[PDB]
Amino acid sequence: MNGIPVKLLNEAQGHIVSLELTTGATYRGKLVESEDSMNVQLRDVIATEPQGAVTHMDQIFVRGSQIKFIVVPDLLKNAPLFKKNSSRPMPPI
Amino acid sequence: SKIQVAHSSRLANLIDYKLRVLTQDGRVYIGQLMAFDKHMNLVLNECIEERVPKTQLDKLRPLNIKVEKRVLGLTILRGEQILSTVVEDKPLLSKKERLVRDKKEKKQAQKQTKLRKEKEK
Amino acid sequence: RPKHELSRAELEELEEFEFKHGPMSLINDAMVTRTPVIISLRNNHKIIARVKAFDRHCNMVLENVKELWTEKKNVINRERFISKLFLRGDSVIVVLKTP
Amino acid sequence: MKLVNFLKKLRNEQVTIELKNGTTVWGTLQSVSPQMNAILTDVKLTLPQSNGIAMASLYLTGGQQNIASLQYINIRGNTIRQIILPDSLNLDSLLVDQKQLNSLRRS
Amino acid sequence: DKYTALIHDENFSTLTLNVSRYPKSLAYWEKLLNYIVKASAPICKSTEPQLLKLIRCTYSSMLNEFPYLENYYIDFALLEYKLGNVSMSHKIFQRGLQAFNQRSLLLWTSYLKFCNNVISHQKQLFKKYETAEEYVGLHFFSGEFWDLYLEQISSRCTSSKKYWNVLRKILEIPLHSFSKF
Amino acid sequence: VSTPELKKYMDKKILLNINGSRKVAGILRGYDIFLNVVLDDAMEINGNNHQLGLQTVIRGNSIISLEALDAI
Amino acid sequence: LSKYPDDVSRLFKPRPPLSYKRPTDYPYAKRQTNPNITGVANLLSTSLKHYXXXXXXXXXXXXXXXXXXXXXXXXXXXXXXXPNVDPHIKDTDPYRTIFIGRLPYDLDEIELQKYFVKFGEIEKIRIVKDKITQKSKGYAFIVFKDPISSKMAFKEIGVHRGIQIKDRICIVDIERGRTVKYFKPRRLGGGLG
Amino acid sequence: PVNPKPFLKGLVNHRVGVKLKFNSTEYRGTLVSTDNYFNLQLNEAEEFVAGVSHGTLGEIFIRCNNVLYIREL
Amino acid sequence: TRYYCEYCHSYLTHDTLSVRKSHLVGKNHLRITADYYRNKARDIINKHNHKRRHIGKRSSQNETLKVTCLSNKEKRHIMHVKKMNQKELAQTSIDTLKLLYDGSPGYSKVFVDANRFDIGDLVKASKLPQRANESRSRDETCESNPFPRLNNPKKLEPPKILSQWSNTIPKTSIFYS
Amino acid sequence: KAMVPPINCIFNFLQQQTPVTIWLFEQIGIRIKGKIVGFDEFMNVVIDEAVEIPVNKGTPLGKILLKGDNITLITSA
RNA sequence: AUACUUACCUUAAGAUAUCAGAGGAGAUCAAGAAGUCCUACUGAUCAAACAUGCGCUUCCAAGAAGGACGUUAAGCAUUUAUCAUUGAACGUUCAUUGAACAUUGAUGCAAACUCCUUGGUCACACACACGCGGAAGGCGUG
Ligand SMILES: [Zn+2]
Repeated sequence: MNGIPVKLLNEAQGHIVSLELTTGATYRGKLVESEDSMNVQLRDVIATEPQGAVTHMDQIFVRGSQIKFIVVPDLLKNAPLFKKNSSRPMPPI
Repeated sequence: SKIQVAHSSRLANLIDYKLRVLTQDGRVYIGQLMAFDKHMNLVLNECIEERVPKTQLDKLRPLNIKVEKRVLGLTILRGEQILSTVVEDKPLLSKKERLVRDKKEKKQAQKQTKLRKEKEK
Repeated sequence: RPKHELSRAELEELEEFEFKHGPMSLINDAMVTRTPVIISLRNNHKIIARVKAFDRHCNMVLENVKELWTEKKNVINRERFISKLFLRGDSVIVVLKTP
Repeated sequence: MKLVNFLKKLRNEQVTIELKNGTTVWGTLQSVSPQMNAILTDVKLTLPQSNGIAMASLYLTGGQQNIASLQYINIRGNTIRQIILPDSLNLDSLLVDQKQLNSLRRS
Repeated sequence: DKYTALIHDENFSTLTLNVSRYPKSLAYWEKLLNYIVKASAPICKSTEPQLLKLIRCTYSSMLNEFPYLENYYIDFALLEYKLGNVSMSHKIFQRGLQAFNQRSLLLWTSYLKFCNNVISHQKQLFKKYETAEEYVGLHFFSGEFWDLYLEQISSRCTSSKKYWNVLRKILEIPLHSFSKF
Repeated sequence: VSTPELKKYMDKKILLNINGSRKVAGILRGYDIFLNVVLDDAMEINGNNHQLGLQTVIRGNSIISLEALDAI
Repeated sequence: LSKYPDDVSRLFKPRPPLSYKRPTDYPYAKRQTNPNITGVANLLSTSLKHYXXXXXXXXXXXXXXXXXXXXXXXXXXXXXXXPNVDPHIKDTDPYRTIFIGRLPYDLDEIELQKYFVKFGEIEKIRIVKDKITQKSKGYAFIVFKDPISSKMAFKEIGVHRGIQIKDRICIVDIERGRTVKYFKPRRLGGGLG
Repeated sequence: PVNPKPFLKGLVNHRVGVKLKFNSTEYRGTLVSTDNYFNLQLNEAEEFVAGVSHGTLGEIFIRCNNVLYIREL
Repeated sequence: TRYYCEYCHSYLTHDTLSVRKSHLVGKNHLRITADYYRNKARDIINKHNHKRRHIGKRSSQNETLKVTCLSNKEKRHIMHVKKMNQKELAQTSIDTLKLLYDGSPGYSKVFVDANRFDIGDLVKASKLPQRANESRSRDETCESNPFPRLNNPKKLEPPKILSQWSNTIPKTSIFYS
Repeated sequence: KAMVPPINCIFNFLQQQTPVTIWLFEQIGIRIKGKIVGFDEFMNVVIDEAVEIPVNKGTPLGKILLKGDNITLITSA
């Protein structure tokens, strides 16, 4: 399945992220819902074109394979996904 | 940088090191890797991203280089648009300290499972 | 037939039969009869060499590699001898085989 | 039948690597990954005569002061274009592929 | 079609006559407002460009008819913002500030809370706060302006030194909510 | 594997930026697991306009992003 | 804001919007690889200027194993062409022979009689041995006097196929060396079970 | 009605034409064989640099990647 | 297959999109979630630095000053007071301009929080599902409140003051109300 | 209405045999116009009566197995 | 906590060293398969962990390293601050109409101050040659 980083992207739902795209566009806004395939949907999006302008989308849906990176907020530095030793409470049967 | 990186270590051994991962654009990300995956999606804590400008690139040609850094902090970079990663700083806490820390984490985890077994009773 | 639908452990043989009697029969010929082939690559590097192995991915070991390209700015054609090479099939555009 | 296993027989061997960018890399293989993420200690890496993206990607990797001498470089598989083996090595030994042999006995 | 549907409705025409007979009657112009926007759709870029030019020119005649309206400066600048055209929204609040000869705090705090989200370039963005600060910092109920500025300069800088400067600048000023600072 | 969450945009006028400067505005008639997109009344906007026929379908490789021009 | 107020306001309190300026890469219109690609047909001269070919020798190492496998299979088929003339097999009826295998080594032939006389009178018995070791191999051929007790000895409920002859379960067949159309032994690619 | 694999099966033994991704280069030869990944093996091919022949190639192998389309002549 | 929820410490027997959405919107998940994030921050603020403090090696040390310790009950009390006060100073915002522009013609489009058009569609969409049992909007014009001082508004609130220095105020204001 | 997914739309678009302005990936790509005679899952599309027209005297091409990835966009002209 | 109701969902596969023999699965056809599979069997190589060494090698105190998402600072130099249509005057200027961040910037060159975080500010000794416990890696042995 997923692996740690896209699990983090599944964690940072509804919080102010910033995306660069491969075009150089860095969308920024609240993260409505990410998928496992890194297609991410965003709201109140403020966009920076490659030309240097800035605009405001309301409701964007950027495809995963043109994301350059994504920045989540800082606090997720401390996240239970990163805990190397948290033991599993008897998986279901 | 005289850092003397571990001659038999790969990604999982490189954890919590300060990396200098480099991309297809030629942008550099600098920060603590805290996780990777199969596709080499990295997280990068406290990350700073540096470019060279097109103009400073002329000075880079065959020296002091005005690299442009923006600060991306906790970012989570992708395995598609990267090139290669190297290691820039060793982590904060040494091998004995990391080892004792992992011991304490495991003891606390076993204890939390004992508490789950107690609440289950 | 669909790829999951083949089976486990047929799948290797079905690839090998695809190798012997498919489009691969030029790289099949080149390794068994050791004739030199001419690989054109995406970065203008013409390569004249003899083939040691094949891949599903067309990863190709090449032995006694001639390589040759074209610096167009005028033109200096530059050549390099590289004796033992392992070439990924992504760069490989067209494999031409001389008789 | 994959040939990465070939490279897996090449730990502690000294190769060069030319990348899809145009970067040339000199330094031993410590290992290689399934999808050919090749990790390389004791690199010094060079850029032949130029590509500006490659100029940036060269300088920015530290210790540039155009040979850049680096302790340890992981290289992603889809960046490795071609890889030049040492000529001392005998290909007749390595391509035998004990897995492919066993599969011939498995048939 | 909803543009022309707005035209051919008789309510708009009667109320339009009511208003254009009487400029400085605000309460007529408020019904003019409410009819245009509430009769329009949820306002996005999908709406008809004629209707959007109508709302822009409507508030422009409003704002140049009653230049001391803080809330309708904010309403035009934000409604104009939701469409997009960020550069125009900057021009709008700056037209408002130029109408208040760059004073009176409400346009400032809302322009600036807006300007946090839009403008990215730190030296300049703090310079904009500084030009704001010498005009409306000393204002008596200006606590929200400073609280904005202090939380902000805590967010972007790494050295605390720039933040201590402003803390030592606050307490001299007789603010209303001095005591939070 | 997962089909995308364009269900909110199911009938609403969207604007793809296709590829880097192509910008196509239509109504989202369909989506598959690859983000291949069926648009109705595609009207390619150059910064001049050009209409693109009744129905169209656009490759989910070429599609970079899409905005909801209609309100939700 | 999102669903709960406290940490969405205070704790997360995300990043400043980030400073933008001019990129280095190419702004989509020119992302190209190499549209000026080579025109190979010139190089058909230079291979003549390239002018032997080195021995491959690894496909030879696999081809040795493949050729040895085909040669051992052919030696098998040569043993397949090379059971009426055989003197160990008695020219009785094939339908009245019962084959036993999986036999314990120390099993005496009188015990083999004793387990087998229950159904019919036994005509003759050949337990198969090595000719160089003279260890009992572990299988034997019985002809009774009738076919019907050979068949009742083939029908196995409570009896032979599953009987514990010298603390081991044995296996009990009709003789198929003479009877069925395509039968090859273990040496010849065949054998049963 | 027809799919790329039936058209490609029926394409075998014909003077085919192949536009690569790049428009600089096109190969006119007789199609020999094709896999499920649509790799192309051909015979006595003919180059066309932006349309004009720079030579006759022989038996030739294009990867499935670089070819923009294949046509039947 | 199994989706372990690290907060809830429960499993999802087979991952799919809908059970993920329904779980991450679930109130149990949000509660344990919020507890955890608050918890990590209060741990990191509580956790003392305890640096190595590499002590250097050194006449003019003639002056000696008295330290001031406290009782363990006094320590615990003043720490509790500081905890409560940090928690206040973080949470508190400044109202004023809401209470200042109360009567305004466009107060009820601009400060009433989802009539602003910019953040406006959020608070309708950010409204939680209201499955359990049990706005001054744009309609407001000038002629709703013609004359605000007819129907008595409350006065401007008197400004707040540190209780630590509440003893040092001007006694006996000029001009009694 | 209902959903019109791309696979079913191109099949409907294949039955109707309406003309097609099909586009390509980048600046090299030449706008092909034809009639679809069939497709696959990999969007390799055999197109009939092809006319290629350069980017802004279109020349015919016959019938074509067009490769999947190079396609940007199907339209009905 | 328990009950009830609703909504959603219920299985990708395989392997965990590798090679060669000892024995087994004592191989269902007239003495025998070939192979393949297993193993507290043995032998060889490899991987991981732990321990020990290496008279291993390198780094550890007003300054040195790193940073400033700070200033001096509008320091100095350079460049740029829309298009289309119509009218008028001698390509330019002005006016009207329609369409779509920032000059105190941006870019280059530095230089200085201030500030920040880290480190064995160890033990020994303060002298005229040609030490233990730290941190990081390499090699060897078990
Ligand atoms: Zn949960």
